[PDB]
Amino acid sequence: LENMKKEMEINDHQLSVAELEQKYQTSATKGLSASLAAELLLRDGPNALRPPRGTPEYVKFARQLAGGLQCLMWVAAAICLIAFAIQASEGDLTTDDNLYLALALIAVVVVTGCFGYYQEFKSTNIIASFKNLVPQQATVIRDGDKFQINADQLVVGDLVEMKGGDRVPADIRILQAQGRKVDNSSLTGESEPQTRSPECTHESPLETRNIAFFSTMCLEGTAQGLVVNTGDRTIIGRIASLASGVENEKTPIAIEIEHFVDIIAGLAILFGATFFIVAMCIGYTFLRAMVFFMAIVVAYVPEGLLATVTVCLSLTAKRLASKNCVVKNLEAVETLGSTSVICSDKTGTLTQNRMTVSHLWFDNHIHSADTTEDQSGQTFDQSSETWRALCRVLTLCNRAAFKSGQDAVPVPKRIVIGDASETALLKFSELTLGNAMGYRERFPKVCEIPFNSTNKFQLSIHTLEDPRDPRHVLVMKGAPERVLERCSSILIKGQELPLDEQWREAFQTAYLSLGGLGERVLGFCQLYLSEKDYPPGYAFDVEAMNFPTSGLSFAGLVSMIDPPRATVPDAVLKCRTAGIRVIMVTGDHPITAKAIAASVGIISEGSETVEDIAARLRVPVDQVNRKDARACVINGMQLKDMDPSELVEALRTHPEMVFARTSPQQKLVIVESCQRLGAIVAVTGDGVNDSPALKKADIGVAMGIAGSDAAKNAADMILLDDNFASIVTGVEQGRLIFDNLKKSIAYTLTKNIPELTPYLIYITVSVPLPLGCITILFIELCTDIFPSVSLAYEKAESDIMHLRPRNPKRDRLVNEPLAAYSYFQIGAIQSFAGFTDYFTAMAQEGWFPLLCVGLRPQWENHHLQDLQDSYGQEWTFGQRLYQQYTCYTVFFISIEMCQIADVLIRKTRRLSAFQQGFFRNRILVIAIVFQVCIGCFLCYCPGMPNIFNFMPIRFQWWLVPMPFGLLIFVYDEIRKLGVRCCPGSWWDQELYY
Amino acid sequence: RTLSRWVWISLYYVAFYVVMSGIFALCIYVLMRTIDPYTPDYQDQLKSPGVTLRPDVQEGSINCTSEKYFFQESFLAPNHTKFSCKFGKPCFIIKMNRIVKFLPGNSDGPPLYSLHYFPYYGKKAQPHYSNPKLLNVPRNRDVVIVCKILAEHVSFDNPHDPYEGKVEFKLKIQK
Repeated sequence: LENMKKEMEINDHQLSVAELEQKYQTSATKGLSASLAAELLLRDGPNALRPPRGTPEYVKFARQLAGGLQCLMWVAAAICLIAFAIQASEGDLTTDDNLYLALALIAVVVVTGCFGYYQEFKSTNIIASFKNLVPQQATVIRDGDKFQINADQLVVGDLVEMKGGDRVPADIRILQAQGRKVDNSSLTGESEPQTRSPECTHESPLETRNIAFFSTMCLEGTAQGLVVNTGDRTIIGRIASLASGVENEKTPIAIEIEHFVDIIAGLAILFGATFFIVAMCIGYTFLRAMVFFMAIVVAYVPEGLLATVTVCLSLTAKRLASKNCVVKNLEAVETLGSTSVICSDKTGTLTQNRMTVSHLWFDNHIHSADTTEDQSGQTFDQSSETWRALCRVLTLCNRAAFKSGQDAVPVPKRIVIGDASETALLKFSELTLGNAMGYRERFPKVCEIPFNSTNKFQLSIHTLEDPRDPRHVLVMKGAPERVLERCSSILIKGQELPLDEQWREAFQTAYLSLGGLGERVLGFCQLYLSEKDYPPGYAFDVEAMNFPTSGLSFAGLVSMIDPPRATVPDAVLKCRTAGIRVIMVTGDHPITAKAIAASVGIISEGSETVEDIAARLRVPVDQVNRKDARACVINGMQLKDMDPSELVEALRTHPEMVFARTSPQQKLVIVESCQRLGAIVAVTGDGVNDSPALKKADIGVAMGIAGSDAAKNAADMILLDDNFASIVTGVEQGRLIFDNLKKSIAYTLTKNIPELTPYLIYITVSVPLPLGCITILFIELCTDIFPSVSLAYEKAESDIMHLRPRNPKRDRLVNEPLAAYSYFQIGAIQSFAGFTDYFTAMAQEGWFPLLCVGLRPQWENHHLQDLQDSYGQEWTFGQRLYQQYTCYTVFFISIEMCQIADVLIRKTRRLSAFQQGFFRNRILVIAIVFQVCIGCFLCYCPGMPNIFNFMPIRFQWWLVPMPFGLLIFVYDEIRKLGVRCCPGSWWDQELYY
Repeated sequence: RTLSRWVWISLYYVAFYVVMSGIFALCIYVLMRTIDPYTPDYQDQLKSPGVTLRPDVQEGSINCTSEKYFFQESFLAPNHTKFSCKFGKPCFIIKMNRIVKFLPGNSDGPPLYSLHYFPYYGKKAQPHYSNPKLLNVPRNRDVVIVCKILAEHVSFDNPHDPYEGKVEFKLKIQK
């Protein structure tokens, strides 16, 4: 399905024209016959993209109700429902119990579902911003008369004609043109117009002059070419089919949770059935034994839990929204904390996407301007005579002009009508020199000979401002070797001097060096036209040379380059420290790509590829060993040729890599290669070129402003800000939470034990039920909720950025050691704290504990009005029931009291409460108070005895569990201490979360 | 999965669950020490007495007469055992739920307590204390009869304990 597209394309571009004609069965001049055009559509079928199959049915909502977890609550709700049904064999009470519970359950599925769904109901939308980029009609030649037709009609074979300002409708073989230039950013990610011509320039079809591609727009000129490729056949539409209908897949957090439900269902079920077989020894039949199995669901399943994790995720997410980091998906909050490798697009992602000057050579010395946006470097030289006379030519011999739109924004930043080179010069001179308009004003421009392709140099004659002269100055610029041929002298400092042979090299010398940088080089010279040959008035003759072209005064050289946003190089190095690998992936050429890699730190100083080594080392390329060359840079042309098992090895082999001149599929290939590796990749990209990649990445981040519509739809996240830094913050926002979530799990789960044990003791001991199903819902739904959520505020026990990425399979979110801790140890202290309160309330009433055993059948027996307590007093049904209802309420409180300790303990895994401070978390302290106040309400406030069977407690009753809460604080406090400092052994490797 | 150490997990739980059950007993046994052998700390639950009947769903002692409360003394161990008093259309014996130091006070439907017993001393203080006829000419129908006790000390709770100072039952003699 998806594979074939991964390979590069294979072409026809140095087929001859007639030949092409005879393949397609088409006429060059006259074009397809209307007849033949139609027949060729039905065979091929339109020139259009297939309705983004994957049409997520609004019904999706329902994907949320299910999941795995919601499934444990549905099973559970449905188990409650079946038990109520099974009751129905008699006369039963479940009218308040079992049906209420199974409702509380499904209601917790539904609700949590709707929350999640809502929040999620904000992001989707890709194929929508992708076909916000489609021409409409086109002008085909058929029979031999042309005619703009609906695009979709176009086929393979037909003659098409494109002029400046159109979209190429389909892939096309250029038969005829001229001056036609095209924009091929869609393929390269690079906007500078490329020339089309009827001869094949090169082997690579992506490279030849003769093919023009769909998803591209003809920039200027005019041209005709034969449709090689229509619809989803074109180079691009392959790239198309290769994305949207991409499959999102599970997150890690989502996976850790489904693992969690796996350990949970694993105990719930194994105690639930074990409560069957024990039951059955005792003297319960199939009837009763079955009842308890399913009864054993609620104690086990934290109802509690789904909503806490979401609130916790939600809460973290609105700290990040404040960070100017938006998050579309709740699950995304964690992810970040796993990203191994980042595949980043260069242009507009890493880089500002712009251009500028670099340095000048004048005065025989190489000069390094400042290329940075908000210009953080140093002013290189203002003093020289040489410099101004250079500054003069740069401002005058220049046709460019800044847009009105602008005086507000800074000079680097404002848009300029003209070619890239001349805008550079204008900005340079605008920034160091003063207003350019001032200068041009001043030295009015008499006559000028525009930059020909021929001359390869542009000149102007200006009347000099110095009023005392207003004579004529000649300024020129253009190919460095063409300027020189052009000179007799050099302005070295202030004076001229004889372009000896020595300065012919020095120059020669600067030229070659600045070339190397991968910088564009221009040459500048000028001439003080002798007044006594050119009278004040004189005609010049841009026509033919009535003035001197030769023996001029070589002024100096200017070059240029390109830099990246500001935060990037830093943003890069944090990541590596994070121990993530960064990989550049660009459409752009290799000199540039590498220079940036070196700037940002993807490539680290004297890291080396094999071709750098060959240089210093003076040696070939072979007798270099590839191994030595940590770094790599691989040009797409070479990438095409390799098998995916040669890609994988490059990928192991090098720690700093640069894939340049890559096509979109290739960007796609790389990302897949990295994933075969089983590494989590983030693709960071701005363009339509980056679409498949982005679509392919575990997480696709798009620059908000710059980013094509296409990358944005493709992407999971968007850096509104363009702020690359945000990517580091994004990676951190997915660790802390991870740990704090375990604390809240440990916290919640602990309570489960004090909740289960009463029921079991009930069936085993034959005592009056200590704690009721309604009581339980107050603890999970109510009291536990603030304190659980409360954990998300907890800080770092250690500098988290310091440790390596978690190995996903090895270190789960919920592991045995949490269960043990929660169930086996802490919990269990809580249970006793609970049971204590039960004996105290009954004992006080007259029912001593010894007499309690085997009572339940008399105590539950509705007909004995008579029940004799230890003292001898007789209690009615109702009166002994109020007493048991009071216990239920006390037990409920016990747990909260014990939960206070559990809260404090759960605030730290390793660290004592003392180093941490259990203190600075304000949210947690609010949970202790907003959970006691709840308890006290359920107990105190009238109505509560009838509605929720909660009875008022005496002051004494509160303090029963207090020895139990204290012991928990202490017990854990001691355990950690003892962890901290045997870090290798036993406490740590059983209890440490 | 410990392939050794289980051992380090066994010695552990045996002298830590151990430790935890010897603290828990610790607190039960403190709590039990602060309660009277003879009377409960809170009588409140039992506050108004209920009425219950036998209808399953003496020598020693002292001859008495219908009279005023017979106080026995304090609720204390140093007088031996506090001396108690004596006493085809089915028979239903009603009785008033004991409660320690309580003094009850006193000084047409289809066809169909003597103070001297109180206070009740409570079982430690009085082992064999004994606490204190629908001849109807309708057979062949299910009658409902509510019997109830009156007094200042006695309250009913229509909404709750229907037992509280009353009964509700449904005889039936089919002959």
